[PDB]
Amino acid sequence: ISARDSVGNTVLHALVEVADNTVDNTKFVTSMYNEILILGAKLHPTLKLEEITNRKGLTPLALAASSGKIGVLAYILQREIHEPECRHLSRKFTEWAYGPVHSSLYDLSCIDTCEKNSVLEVIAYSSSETPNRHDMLLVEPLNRLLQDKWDRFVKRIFYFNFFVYCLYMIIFTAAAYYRPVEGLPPYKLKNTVGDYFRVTGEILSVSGGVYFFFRGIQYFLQRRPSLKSLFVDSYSEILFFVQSLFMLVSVVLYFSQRKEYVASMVFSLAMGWTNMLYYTRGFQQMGIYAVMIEKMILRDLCRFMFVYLVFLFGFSTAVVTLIEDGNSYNSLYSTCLELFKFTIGMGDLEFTENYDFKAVFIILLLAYVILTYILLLNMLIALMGETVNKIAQESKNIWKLQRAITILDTEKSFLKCMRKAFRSGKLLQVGFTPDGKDDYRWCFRVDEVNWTTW
Amino acid sequence: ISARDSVGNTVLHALVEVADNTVDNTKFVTSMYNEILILGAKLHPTLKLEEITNRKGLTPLALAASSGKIGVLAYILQREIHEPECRHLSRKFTEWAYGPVHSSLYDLSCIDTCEKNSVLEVIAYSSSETPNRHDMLLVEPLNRLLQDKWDRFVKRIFYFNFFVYCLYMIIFTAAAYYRPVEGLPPYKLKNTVGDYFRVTGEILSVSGGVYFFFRGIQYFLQRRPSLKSLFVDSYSEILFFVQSLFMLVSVVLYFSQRKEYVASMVFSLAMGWTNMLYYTRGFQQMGIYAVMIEKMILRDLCRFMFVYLVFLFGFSTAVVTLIEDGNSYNSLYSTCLELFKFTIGMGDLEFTENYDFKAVFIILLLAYVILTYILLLNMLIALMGETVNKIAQESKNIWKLQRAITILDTEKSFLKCMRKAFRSGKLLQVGFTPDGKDDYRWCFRVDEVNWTTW
Amino acid sequence: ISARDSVGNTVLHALVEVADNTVDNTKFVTSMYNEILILGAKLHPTLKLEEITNRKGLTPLALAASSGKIGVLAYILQREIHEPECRHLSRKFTEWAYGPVHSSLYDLSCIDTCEKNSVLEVIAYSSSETPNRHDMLLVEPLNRLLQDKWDRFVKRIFYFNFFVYCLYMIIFTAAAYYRPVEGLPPYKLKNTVGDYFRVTGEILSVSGGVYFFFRGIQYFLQRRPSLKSLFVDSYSEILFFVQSLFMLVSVVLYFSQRKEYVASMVFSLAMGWTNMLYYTRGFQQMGIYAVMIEKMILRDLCRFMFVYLVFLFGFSTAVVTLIEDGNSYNSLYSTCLELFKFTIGMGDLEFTENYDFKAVFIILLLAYVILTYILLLNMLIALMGETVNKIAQESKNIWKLQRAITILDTEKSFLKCMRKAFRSGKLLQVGFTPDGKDDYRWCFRVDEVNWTTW
Amino acid sequence: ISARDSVGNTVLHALVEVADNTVDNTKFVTSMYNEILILGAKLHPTLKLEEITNRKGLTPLALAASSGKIGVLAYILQREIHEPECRHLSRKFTEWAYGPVHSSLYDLSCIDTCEKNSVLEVIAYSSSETPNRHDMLLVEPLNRLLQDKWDRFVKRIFYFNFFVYCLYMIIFTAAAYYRPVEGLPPYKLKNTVGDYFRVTGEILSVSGGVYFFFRGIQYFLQRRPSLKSLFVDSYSEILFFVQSLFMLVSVVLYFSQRKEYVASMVFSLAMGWTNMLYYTRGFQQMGIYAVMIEKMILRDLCRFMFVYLVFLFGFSTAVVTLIEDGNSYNSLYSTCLELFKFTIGMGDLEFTENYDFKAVFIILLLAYVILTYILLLNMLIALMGETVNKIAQESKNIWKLQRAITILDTEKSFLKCMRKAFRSGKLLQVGFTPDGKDDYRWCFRVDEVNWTTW
Repeated sequence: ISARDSVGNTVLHALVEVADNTVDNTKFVTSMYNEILILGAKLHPTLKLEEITNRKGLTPLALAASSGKIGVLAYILQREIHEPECRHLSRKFTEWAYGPVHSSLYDLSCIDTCEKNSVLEVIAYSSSETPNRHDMLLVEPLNRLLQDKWDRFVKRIFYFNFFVYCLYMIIFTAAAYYRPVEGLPPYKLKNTVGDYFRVTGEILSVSGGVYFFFRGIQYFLQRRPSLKSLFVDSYSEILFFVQSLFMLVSVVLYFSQRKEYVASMVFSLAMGWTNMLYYTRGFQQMGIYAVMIEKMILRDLCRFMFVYLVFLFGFSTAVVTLIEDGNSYNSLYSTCLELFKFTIGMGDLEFTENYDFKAVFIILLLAYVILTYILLLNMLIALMGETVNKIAQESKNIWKLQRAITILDTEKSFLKCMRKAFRSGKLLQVGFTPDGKDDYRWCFRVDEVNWTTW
Repeated sequence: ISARDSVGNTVLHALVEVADNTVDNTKFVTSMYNEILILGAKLHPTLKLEEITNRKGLTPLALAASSGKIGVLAYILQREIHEPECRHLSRKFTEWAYGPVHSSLYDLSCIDTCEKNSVLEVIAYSSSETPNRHDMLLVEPLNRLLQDKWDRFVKRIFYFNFFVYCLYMIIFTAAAYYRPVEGLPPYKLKNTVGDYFRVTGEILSVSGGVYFFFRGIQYFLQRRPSLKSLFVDSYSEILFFVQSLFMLVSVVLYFSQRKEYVASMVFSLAMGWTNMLYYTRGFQQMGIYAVMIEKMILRDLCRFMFVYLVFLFGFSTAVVTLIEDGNSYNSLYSTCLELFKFTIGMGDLEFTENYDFKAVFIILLLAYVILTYILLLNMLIALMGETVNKIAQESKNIWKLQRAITILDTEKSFLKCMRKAFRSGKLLQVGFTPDGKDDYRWCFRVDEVNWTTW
Repeated sequence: ISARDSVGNTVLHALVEVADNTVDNTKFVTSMYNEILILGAKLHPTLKLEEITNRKGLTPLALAASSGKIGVLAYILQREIHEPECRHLSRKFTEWAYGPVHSSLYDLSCIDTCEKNSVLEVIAYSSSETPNRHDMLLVEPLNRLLQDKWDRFVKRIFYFNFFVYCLYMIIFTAAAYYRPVEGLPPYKLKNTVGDYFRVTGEILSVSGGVYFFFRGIQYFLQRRPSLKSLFVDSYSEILFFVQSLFMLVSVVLYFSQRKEYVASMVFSLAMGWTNMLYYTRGFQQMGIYAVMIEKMILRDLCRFMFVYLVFLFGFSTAVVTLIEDGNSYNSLYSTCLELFKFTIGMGDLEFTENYDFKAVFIILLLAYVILTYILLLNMLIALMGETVNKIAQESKNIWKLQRAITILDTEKSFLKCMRKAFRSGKLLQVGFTPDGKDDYRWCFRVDEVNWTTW
Repeated sequence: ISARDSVGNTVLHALVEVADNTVDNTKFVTSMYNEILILGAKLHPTLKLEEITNRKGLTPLALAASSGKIGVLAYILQREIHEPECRHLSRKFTEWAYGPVHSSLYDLSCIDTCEKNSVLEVIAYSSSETPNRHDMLLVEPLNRLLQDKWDRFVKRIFYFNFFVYCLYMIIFTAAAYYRPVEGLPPYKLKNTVGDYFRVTGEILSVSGGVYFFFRGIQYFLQRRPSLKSLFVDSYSEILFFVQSLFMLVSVVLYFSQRKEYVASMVFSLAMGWTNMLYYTRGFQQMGIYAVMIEKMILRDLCRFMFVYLVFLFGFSTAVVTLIEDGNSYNSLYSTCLELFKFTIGMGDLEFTENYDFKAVFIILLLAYVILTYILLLNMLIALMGETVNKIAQESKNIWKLQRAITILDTEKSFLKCMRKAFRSGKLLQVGFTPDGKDDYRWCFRVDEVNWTTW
């Protein structure tokens, strides 16, 4: 029963690799897993079948979590076995019942603190290849465990980080606003107190930038994201890293006596403020709003802007060719800009007279207006409405993932401050092992009231 | 059966405190209440079990109404007991039936005029802690009772108050429009007739302001609203009070020879006109429209404006920093205003040339335009659509609450004019008490036709 | 069985007055009507029970049609009685069946040509008091009968009228465009050919105007609409009449040597062109579009414009009061206009500097912008979306009514050209009356294929 | 059983002509077809009943495909007959089953390569008279066959054509941008290298134009589209042809020494760029987007623009008539343009003062603004939203059709390069004909896993 194949998969691992998350498949695989587990316990009480690992080091539970098999994962996490001969195999227990009320216990053996591959760590840190990682956290124990971790200690840390980032952005804004304008950099210091404050702000800004640089580096090293996972998943890390890059380039140009550094700085500044939006994930409504913003950017703007740019460039080339210029609108950039103005409600239908045929010019402009302003923009609004109607629940699930990742990252960072002081659940005696010893587990109690059962 | 616990709750009070408004819980609690009531009546006909009150003075009916237990409340209000031995316990009666037609009577023992805690008074005057106070008024007797009170006498009073407020606002507008401009206040009177009219208008405006001041004071004293209930529920009272405050401050500044009083006055003026919207609750369609307006303000604008202000401030700081100024757009206020203009369709992409790098400026502006004008605003429209699709019935229920509160407040104010002349239902003989005396109750007849029963 | 009450209602009339269009009520009343009819036919074959009329002259069928009882009407129109003893009472017949195919006949006794109160005439010419007159025409015979009348002869007449109105509007436009400008009216004629054409156009325009005047008069006389039905139902008749009134007033002023006549004329002109939209009811898609336009105007614009005008007037009064003027924006009309400009995307936030406090002015303007431009307009778009989602089928039904009214009016007008040449259905022998004579009826054949029955 | 009627239809053809795609009709016709086929095979094994063709040359399968009978077509393509006596009549086979897995084979006898009327060719090349040609391709074999053809060889060809068209458009743009401006055409050549490049670009542009001209010609000849099918179906072919026409006219005018050629050229240029959108059908998301664009143009813009133009012309005539002009706004074109500006957010409410009555002018303008800007445009947005909600699946199906047509056209064009090298499926032995010989067919294998059957 403990035999391993070439890859190291055991019968349990094989069942897990089989499942495709179909209802019939899920029921059949769960039944087969339960039967095999019970039979093995009857045959070999001493041996542990779930502890066995494949060549990759993944247990059946971790394998199901990594592979996206929500049905098998849900079955395992909530497994209950009422057989007196083998109750140790179950993960879910009823501590007591006061009639309508009931108190249950969950195991957390490798949900939270498992040394190598914790299930939570595995789900949050996935690469999106899995079909459904958003719905995985919805199972009963994980959701409540994460919320407990959030309400206990991570919320205050997140709020502190948000406050610090706000301060940093304010310092950067003030320092950039009062930059010197006379001469070339670097600028000589003065005994003026305001100059000392300005220099202090500059130094703090640079320090924050290099800090974000190194944090992005360590994220890349630690998470070893794939190229796709780099493009599709880690948007915030990339944005913060790019902001830091702009700052560092600004420093380089500043000490290289070039004046272009301002450019870099301003971009960084702008992006910084936008990146404040990252902190909307500590709040449910605003986090869901920001998820919606992300989805709209990815889908609707991308499509609309492809088409709009095609049309704009075509009509701009036509208009510029028509123009003779015999002021100076005979430029592609100027004409593209003048036609873009129609989109923000500031279009002049008479922005030049340097042409030989007025009807052609007018016709082209009105075709452009009808195609972009009256059709494409309102069409975009419609599509946004459809998408909003569609992504009500996916946005909440993605927000829950984002918060979970935040929780895990914070909990890792503050190992030194508290390695195991903030540990979830409590150590409780559950029963007796068939060997006769006590059974002590790190359980997570839940209270549930059922009127129907009585 | 009449025994009381430490808090004073009786078995009925305990059942009421138990209910959570679940279907199974509701059915079980209603059955238990009916069984206990019948058994008690059989055991102790003389004693009254519902009259007993807890330490707080709340009866089971008032307790259910206050706590938001719609199921128990609905059961009690429409209780019918066909047992010949105990029919007095029922609240709903059939006066007669002409075949398809039937005439029923409701009791109104403490629905309307109950001295201490009337159920209507209790529901309307709630603090929103209850899960569902909007659906409570939907029960059969209360809805029809409120509509009868509205159609009988309160509608004319509401219309009169609306007319008077319109006149007041017109007087205030005319008086403010023709204010003196030469010198400092106070302004010396003249024998000109127009000046007498102006002074008359000023005095009437001040009187209205102080009246609203005192009305807000008495509302606060009487309703003793909690801090939350002050923030979340009493928007109109706050708005009228603030308008009065602006007027009073204007008077103070006017007699203090300061010229700033105009500022205060205009704000009051503006708010006054907006507060006219409060009178859309006498009309169903417009009241529901105004409820929708409230909800949109609370949710969609708040979220949108958070995000929009973040983006605007960031890009404004970036643009201002880029600007050198070597007119005078090198100000944060001016740049924020110029960028806000893009939002109302009046943005100039060439509002300054005092910069060293044009590409940076152009890129920043177009990023701002794409992020706010093309994404956020249309996104907002989409979200408004979703919300509208969602709040069709909640808005009607909230309007019904607003009208109910108006009815109760009016009915209280005009006690002197008619303490009990306008009382709902009529005194009718229903049957005979088990003691053999007549049973006289203030009943509210209803007519209902049922073809199925025959 | 033929006895009449004080109002003249017979048992059938009484049943009809009973029905409330509930499913149980409908089934029970239909069953009772059928039983009473069969029993009466058995008792008194010679007498006719449906022919009997109440004091008002309305038969049970016409009474049901007028009162809005769709269930009873549908039962009567499609009544089939397979009893050999009494088959004459049925209105629907099967001429033959070729297996899957079947051919049915409908009676049309008083659906189309009934002298006093034809059912079609009665439904189309209703006053909207009936709960559902839109769904009435959906019954099987009436829909197909109306479509036959449309496809046979009325479509060409409608197209001809549309062409003539287009010509009239073109003549009016051309004549008004080339009006004289030198002096006061009336203008002396000239031998110039263009002047003769201009005068011809003027005369034709006046003739069309007086024609529409008299047509509106005769409509009012004939239809005797109630005050409500005048306000709520006959929009097109009112609009055409008002256009004619403007034209006639223009003539009066023109021969009264006043120059103001132009004003009147232009209004008429404008309304004329808009009234061309009336001819979108000959086409399904455009007719439904125009119905939607009507509904939006009635509901969404009305509500929005109430609120918007309140806000605009309030903020305009505030701004005007703030202004000192020590150009000349110190007018209520100018300020209201400048603030309305914000709504069409042309608002200037710096349209005056004649004030003492800039912060107050700016704050007021931005409050106005946020309340009207960012909330109310987008809110309106959302509400329009909800309404569109709601009125998909009602618009089609209302279009069908509009077309039906057009058909009836046309068919009445052209009695002289063809009194009975264009009559629907054909005279066919159906069977034998119990007296033994032939049964000849004006039937309307239909073909229907049913695979299930076989 | 093989007897033919006057038109040549056999009993199978008659059944096919009978079907109306109703569920009961579909089941009954499929059962009758199967019974007749089995009985005929039992009676006449040697004869082939499906091979028989009507006078038009269409077999029952091709007849069903052409006529739009999706039910019969689906039955035939997936027919399975497990009777040992006659298994040859079936089209769908199970090669093997490994438990949960199964491998099926489809016949492709005349789905792909049938000489005269291939089913795929027939469905793609339809004239839209059929009720549902979009859903036809959804059947199991055709969808997978088309996707295989796409993934195998046509995708690269499509990408190559897209690249070539992009290059052509770039060459045309560059050549047109640098056109000579001094004198009249034709322009004398110069030894300047840039002039040689310009001439090369001109020649290549003309060659592309004449190529598209001839391709449109051959399409018209080959497909022999009907007048309707020309108006309703072949939009892209028409657009490319019109672009070529503009180019050719430009050449004609250029060598005719006329200067107007530029006009033609620019139009062609513009349309060229827009026609790049045709290549969005190689990508699913963008193809569906472009289908939505098409539908919106056809429905919503058409209706909106009818109504909007009516209103604009009416109010423009009114305003122009009011104007006296005693600059020069007394023109219909200028006034129509100024009023259209209100639509793109650039309307001036004070664009002239040459009138005698200001109130009339203001009233007309505000009526126009309210009717077009506040009602019609937002109404349009709402309608777009409804349409988007409605056409989610139809757009995907139409995209699949467009891609299928592209596949077929490409596969026809490259017959010379590979007549039968790229043929779908493979030749496999299926069984034995009743004559005892082998049965070899061009089958298309599919793999399907079913857990329920086991």
